[PDB]
Amino acid sequence: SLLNVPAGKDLPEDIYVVIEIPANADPIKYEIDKESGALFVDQFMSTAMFYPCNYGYINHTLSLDGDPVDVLVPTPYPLQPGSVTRCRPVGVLKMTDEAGEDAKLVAVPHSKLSKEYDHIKDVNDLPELLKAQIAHFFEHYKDLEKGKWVKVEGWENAEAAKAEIVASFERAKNK
Amino acid sequence: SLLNVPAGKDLPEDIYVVIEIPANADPIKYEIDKESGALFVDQFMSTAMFYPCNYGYINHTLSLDGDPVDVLVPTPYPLQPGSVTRCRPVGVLKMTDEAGEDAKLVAVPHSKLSKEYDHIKDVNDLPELLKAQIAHFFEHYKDLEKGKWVKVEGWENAEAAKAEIVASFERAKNK
Amino acid sequence: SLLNVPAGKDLPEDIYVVIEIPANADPIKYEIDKESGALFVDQFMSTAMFYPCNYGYINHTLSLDGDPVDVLVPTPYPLQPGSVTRCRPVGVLKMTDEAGEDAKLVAVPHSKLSKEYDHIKDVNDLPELLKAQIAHFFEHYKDLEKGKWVKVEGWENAEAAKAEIVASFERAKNK
Amino acid sequence: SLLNVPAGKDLPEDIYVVIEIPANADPIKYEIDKESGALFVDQFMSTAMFYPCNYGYINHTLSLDGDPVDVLVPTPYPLQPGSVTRCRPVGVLKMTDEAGEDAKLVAVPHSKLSKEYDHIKDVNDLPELLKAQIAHFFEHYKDLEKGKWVKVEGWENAEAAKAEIVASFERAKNK
Amino acid sequence: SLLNVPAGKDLPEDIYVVIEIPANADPIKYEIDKESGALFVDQFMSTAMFYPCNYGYINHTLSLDGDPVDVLVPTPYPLQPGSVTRCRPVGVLKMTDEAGEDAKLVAVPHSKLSKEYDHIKDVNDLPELLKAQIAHFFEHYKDLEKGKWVKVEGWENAEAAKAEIVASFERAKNK
Amino acid sequence: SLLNVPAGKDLPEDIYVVIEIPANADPIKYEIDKESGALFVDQFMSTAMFYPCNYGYINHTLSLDGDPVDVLVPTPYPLQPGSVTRCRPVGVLKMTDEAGEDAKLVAVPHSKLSKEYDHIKDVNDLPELLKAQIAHFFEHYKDLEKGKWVKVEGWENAEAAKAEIVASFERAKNK
Ligand SMILES: [Cl-]
Ligand SMILES: [Cl-]
Ligand SMILES: [Cl-]
Ligand SMILES: [Cl-]
Ligand SMILES: [Cl-]
Ligand SMILES: [Cl-]
Ligand SMILES: [Cl-]
Ligand SMILES: [Cl-]
Ligand SMILES: [Cl-]
Ligand SMILES: [Cl-]
Ligand SMILES: [Cl-]
Ligand SMILES: [Cl-]
Ligand SMILES: [Cl-]
Ligand SMILES: [Cl-]
Ligand SMILES: [Cl-]
Ligand SMILES: [Cl-]
Ligand SMILES: [Cl-]
Ligand SMILES: [Cl-]
Ligand SMILES: [Cl-]
Ligand SMILES: [Cl-]
Ligand SMILES: [Cl-]
Ligand SMILES: [Cl-]
Ligand SMILES: [Cl-]
Ligand SMILES: [Cl-]
Ligand SMILES: [Mn+2]
Ligand SMILES: [Mn+2]
Ligand SMILES: [Mn+2]
Ligand SMILES: [Mn+2]
Ligand SMILES: [Mn+2]
Ligand SMILES: [Mn+2]
Ligand SMILES: [Mn+2]
Ligand SMILES: [Mn+2]
Ligand SMILES: [Mn+2]
Ligand SMILES: [Mn+2]
Ligand SMILES: [Mn+2]
Ligand SMILES: [Mn+2]
Ligand SMILES: [Mn+2]
Ligand SMILES: [Mn+2]
Ligand SMILES: [Mn+2]
Ligand SMILES: [Mn+2]
Ligand SMILES: [Mn+2]
Ligand SMILES: [Mn+2]
Ligand SMILES: [Mn+2]
Ligand SMILES: [Mn+2]
Ligand SMILES: [Mn+2]
Ligand SMILES: [Mn+2]
Ligand SMILES: [Mn+2]
Ligand SMILES: [Mn+2]
Ligand SMILES: [Mn+2]
Ligand SMILES: [Mn+2]
Ligand SMILES: [Mn+2]
Ligand code: NA
Ligand code: NA
Ligand code: NA
Ligand code: NA
Ligand code: NA
Ligand code: NA
Repeated sequence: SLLNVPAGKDLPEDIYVVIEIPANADPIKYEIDKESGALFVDQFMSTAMFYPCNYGYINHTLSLDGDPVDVLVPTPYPLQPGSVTRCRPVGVLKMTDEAGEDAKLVAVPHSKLSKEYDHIKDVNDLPELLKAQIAHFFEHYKDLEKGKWVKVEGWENAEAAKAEIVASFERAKNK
Repeated sequence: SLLNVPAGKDLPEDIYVVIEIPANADPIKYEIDKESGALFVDQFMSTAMFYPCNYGYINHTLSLDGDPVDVLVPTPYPLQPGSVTRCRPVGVLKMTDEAGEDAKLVAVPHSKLSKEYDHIKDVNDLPELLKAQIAHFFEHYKDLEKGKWVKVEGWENAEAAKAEIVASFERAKNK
Repeated sequence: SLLNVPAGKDLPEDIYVVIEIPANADPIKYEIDKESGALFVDQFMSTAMFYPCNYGYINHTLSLDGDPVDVLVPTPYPLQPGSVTRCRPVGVLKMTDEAGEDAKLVAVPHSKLSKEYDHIKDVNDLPELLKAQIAHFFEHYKDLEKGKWVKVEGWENAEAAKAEIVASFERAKNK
Repeated sequence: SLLNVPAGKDLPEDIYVVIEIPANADPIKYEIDKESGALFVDQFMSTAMFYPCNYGYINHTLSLDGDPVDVLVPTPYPLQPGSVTRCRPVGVLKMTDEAGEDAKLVAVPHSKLSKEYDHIKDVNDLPELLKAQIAHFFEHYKDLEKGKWVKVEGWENAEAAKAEIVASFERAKNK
Repeated sequence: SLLNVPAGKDLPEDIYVVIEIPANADPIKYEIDKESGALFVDQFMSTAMFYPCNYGYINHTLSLDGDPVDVLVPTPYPLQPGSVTRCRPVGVLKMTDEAGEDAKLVAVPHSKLSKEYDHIKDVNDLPELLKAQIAHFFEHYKDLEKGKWVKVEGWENAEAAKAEIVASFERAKNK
Repeated sequence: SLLNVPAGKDLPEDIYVVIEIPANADPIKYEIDKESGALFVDQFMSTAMFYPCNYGYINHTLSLDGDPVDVLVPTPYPLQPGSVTRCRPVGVLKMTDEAGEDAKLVAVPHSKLSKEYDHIKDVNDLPELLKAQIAHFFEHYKDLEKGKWVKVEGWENAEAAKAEIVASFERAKNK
C-alpha cells in the first residue's frame, strides 16, 4: 500500500512524493490515513481557493506538525490522488501553522520522468508568480477556519529544502 | 487498505463512508471488492442517469442484499472514488431491489470536516428536490437492465437511519 | 447578440444575467466587450482563487466603476460563459474597488427555471458560509495585482439589491 | 450570428445542426433565443438525467411545439454549446410533449467532418442500446416537472427523418 | 491490494484488466508498482498525444518487455485509474518497443457489465478508425523520447489475442 | 460579433487572438465561419492528438491557405472557444499544408492581462519541449486524413513573426 512507499531512491536529492490533492482541483483537502493507507477527507475548505500545485508528502518523514513533510509538485497536468511521483527538491517555503512548524517543500518531476523541469535548479528558477501565489495560498486558505492559522517565514533555497528533508526523515526514524 | 477502515468513530451517529461513485459523475457503477479491496466496475449503466450524490457504503456492515449498507453523501464538490469521509446520518430512503432489502442512507459531512451541513439535523431539512431526485434515480436507473428492479417504500428520519446502521453492523458482526 | 439582451422582463424583481465566468472554474476573469459583444480575457488571476458562484452582469446597467452592475448567481451546476439566466435578486454585497463603487448582487434562478431557490427570499436565507466565502473572495483575489484593491462595506437585503438594480439601470439610461 | 446559419447545404440529406446542449453534460437545458441569438437557460432539470447525445436544432425550421426541429448528434467527444455541425439524418424518434408534436431527429457527423459514422446509413445501424437510452431519457426527464410530459410513438427510418426535416422547413417558411 | 487481483475468472476468454491510464486523459503514463501496489508516474509524455482507450494490464502475466501484458479497453466513459474491469479479448496489436516484444491486447467490457460490446466478436468488428488511431498512437507517442521507439507488426484476431494471454500467464508462472 | 474584432490595438506587437480550440481539449478542430461568425466543426481529428496550446487566429488577416493567420497562445489554464485574448508575438513556426503556406504564430498573453509571460521576449525563451511538441503535432495530426499533409520549415524569431503578421494583414486588406 502507500504506507510502504520509500521516502526516496536517494534522499534528499531523489525523493518520492505521495500526492493527496491534485493541481487545478476542487477545494477538498485529503490526507492519507496512517492506519489504513486510504485517502480520507480532512476538510472541505471554506475559502474559494485551490492548492496551487499538486500537494502531498514524503513517506517515512515527520514535521513538527505531527504529519509527514509536505511537498508541492508542479506538473504540466494534474496528478491522481494517491499516486506517487519521483521528484527532486528545488526550494522550500518556511512557515508554521496552528499544529506546528510546517514547511512546504517544492520538488519538481525527476529528469527520468520528464526533461521539462531540468532547468529548475534552485529556488530562484521557480517563477516569481508561482512562489507568490503559493505563499498567498497558505497565508489565506484557513482565513474562515476558526483557530487555524498560518505564519509564513519565507522562501529558501534547494540546500535548505534538502536539509528539511533530512531533518524530517530523522524525526520519523527517531520517534 | 479500505477493507480495514472502521464503520465509524462512534456508530451510529459518527460514521465513515467509503465512496465508490462520485457525485456529478459518468454513469459507471463501481464496487469495492471484498477480497482485494480494489474498485471494480460493477455495471456500465444503460440509462442516461447519474448518481445524485456521492455514493458508497459503511464498512463492516451488511444489508439484506448481501452488500454493506449504502450511503449517499451530499458535498459541495465531488469526492474521489475510494476515499473515505466522516459523516453523520440524517435520513434514509427505504427500498428493496432484486437482491433484497436495500436502504439508502443519507449522511452529511461531519462538523469537523465542514460547518456547511450542520443545519441539516433531520430528513425534513434535506431539500425536497434532492429527496425527490434521489427516489426517482433509484426507481429508474435499472429500467433497461432485465431482471433488475427497485421498489421504493419512502423516506424516513434520522432515528430510522441510525436504527438501520445499527441493524446492518449487527448483521455483519453476526454472519 | 448579447448586446441586445434586456436588463429583465420586469426589473428589479425579474432580471436577466449575462454570465462571464462559470462557477467552479479556472482563475480567468472574462468580460463581454461592449463593442463587439465577444468575451475577452480581462485578467489571468494571480491568486489561487476562483469565483464562488457564476459571475456576470445585468445588461443596460452601469455601476460607478464604469461597467454594468455585477451579479453572482448560485446554480446546481456551472453555467456556460456567454449564456443568459433569468433570476431574482435576494441580496447584495456592498463594496468598492479601485475603479469605483462596485456592488455585487446575488440573484438566484427564477422559479420558472427551477424550484430549487424559491425558498431563498432574502439575504438571511443565503448560507452564511457562502456569504463569507464571497466576501473573502472579493477581499483577496486582487492581493497580488498592484494598484488593484477592494473595500467591502457589507451584506444588505433584497430591497437594497433591488434599489441597486434600479439605480444602475437609471445610470445607463442617463449617461 | 447563429440566427443566420442555413438549415443546410442541401436539405434534407445535408444539414447544419446548432448545438444547445453537449453530450456528457450537466443537467441544464439551454435554448437559443430567437431574438438575440444568445444561449438562455431554459430549465435546471429536476431529474438526475443527462442528454444522451449532443442536442440542438436545425435553423429555419419549426415543429408543432413551436420551436425549431430537434436533433441528437452522436460524436466521439462532446460539442461546444452554440457551435454548428454539418450532419446527415439517419433516423427519428417520433414523440409528443406538452407543447406539441416534437420529433427528435438523429443525425450523424457528415463524411466531410469524419469517416466515423459513414457506416450508419439508416436507423437500424444505430446501436440498440443508444436508441433505447434516448427513448428512456425523453420518457422520464420531465417526471418531476408538473404539467410537463412526453408520449413516445417510436423509432422511424432515415426516409421518415428526411420527411420530418422537409415538413419542418416548410412550416417555418410558411408561418 | 491490486497486487492480489486474479488474471481472470476463466483465462483467456474471461479476464480482469487493471487500469493505469483512463481514456480521454491527460498525457501522463502511470504504472502500478509491483512492490507497493501504488500507481507511480512513469513518464510525462513529450508528444501531444493521448492513450486512445483506457490502458492497463492483466495481473499475473509477463510480456517480454518485462511488465504484465498490456490491454486497451474501450468504454463509453473513462475508467478510474487503479480500478479493475472484467473483459473479453477481441484482438491484438502485435508490436515491439525498446524494452522488448510488447503486444497490445484489445479487450471489451464483459457482457455481465454491459451489452454494449457483445456485438464485437473479433478484430474485424472493431472500428477501422479506432484500430488505425491505436496503431498511430503507439507508432508516434515516443517520437520525442530519445532511445525509446516502437515497431508495429500489425493487427491480429481474437484467437491470436487469447494465445498471447496464455503465453503471458505462463511466462509469469514460470519466471 | 467576432467578425468585428480588431486585428489588434497596435499591430504587429499588440494583437487580438480569436480562440477556436482550447488548450488541453478534445480532438475537435473548430473554425469560425466568416459568414455567420459562429463556431463550426471543421474536423473530428482522426489521430489521438490534441492542440498543444490554445489555437485560433488574428481577425482581418489572410494566410496563403485562404484563412486568417493562425496563432498558438500558451496560457496557465485553457481559454473558452470564441473568446478573444490580447497577446504579443514571440515566434513563428514556418510551415505549409495542403491548402498553402500556413505559418503558426506563437503569441503570449499581453502584460496587461498577466505578468506571467513578460519574460518570454523571443523564440529562444519558449521552452524547447513546447516548441518540439508543437512541431510534432503539426507534422502528425493529419497522418490519417487522406490528401492532407504538412511540411514544417522551422522555428523563427519574434521579428519574423511580426513580419508574418504585417504580411497577413496586408493580404486581407488587399484581396
Ligand atoms: Cl524509506
Ligand atoms: Cl498548511
Ligand atoms: Cl532529477
Ligand atoms: Cl513569495
Ligand atoms: Cl468497525
Ligand atoms: Cl440499488
Ligand atoms: Cl457532526
Ligand atoms: Cl421523495
Ligand atoms: Cl432593457
Ligand atoms: Cl471586483
Ligand atoms: Cl422568481
Ligand atoms: Cl460575510
Ligand atoms: Cl436556410
Ligand atoms: Cl422534449
Ligand atoms: Cl454524409
Ligand atoms: Cl427504443
Ligand atoms: Cl490468477
Ligand atoms: Cl508502449
Ligand atoms: Cl463476455
Ligand atoms: Cl491499423
Ligand atoms: Cl483591424
Ligand atoms: Cl494546419
Ligand atoms: Cl505585452
Ligand atoms: Cl522544434
Ligand atoms: Mn477549479
Ligand atoms: Mn493536517
Ligand atoms: Mn500534509
Ligand atoms: Mn498544515
Ligand atoms: Mn503539514
Ligand atoms: Mn455528467
Ligand atoms: Mn451491488
Ligand atoms: Mn452498495
Ligand atoms: Mn442495490
Ligand atoms: Mn445495496
Ligand atoms: Mn472590470
Ligand atoms: Mn463586471
Ligand atoms: Mn471590480
Ligand atoms: Mn464591477
Ligand atoms: Mn422548449
Ligand atoms: Mn428544441
Ligand atoms: Mn420538447
Ligand atoms: Mn422541440
Ligand atoms: Mn513500461
Ligand atoms: Mn504496461
Ligand atoms: Mn511499452
Ligand atoms: Mn508493455
Ligand atoms: Mn484531453
Ligand atoms: Mn482550415
Ligand atoms: Mn486557422
Ligand atoms: Mn492548416
Ligand atoms: Mn491556416
Ligand atoms: Na483561521
Ligand atoms: Na430492469
Ligand atoms: Na492589489
Ligand atoms: Na411531469
Ligand atoms: Na524516441
Ligand atoms: Na494525411
